[PDB]
Amino acid sequence: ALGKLQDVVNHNAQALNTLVKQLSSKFGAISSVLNDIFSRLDPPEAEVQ
Amino acid sequence: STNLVKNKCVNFNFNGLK
Repeated sequence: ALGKLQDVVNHNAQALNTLVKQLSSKFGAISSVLNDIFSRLDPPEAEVQ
Repeated sequence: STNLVKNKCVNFNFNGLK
């Protein structure tokens, strides 16, 4: 009966969960963790990553 | 290795993980 309101709540929660999940994406870099990038590379290539 | 502190905001380095 109350599918419309629950649907709106689901879309908002799902969008937030996807946005949080996207931090786990390398995006074509060696790692998804910034601290690792500093701890492992020189600034000329770390800047690129 | 340094000592561990509880309930305070610190910048830690555990085995290369910052």
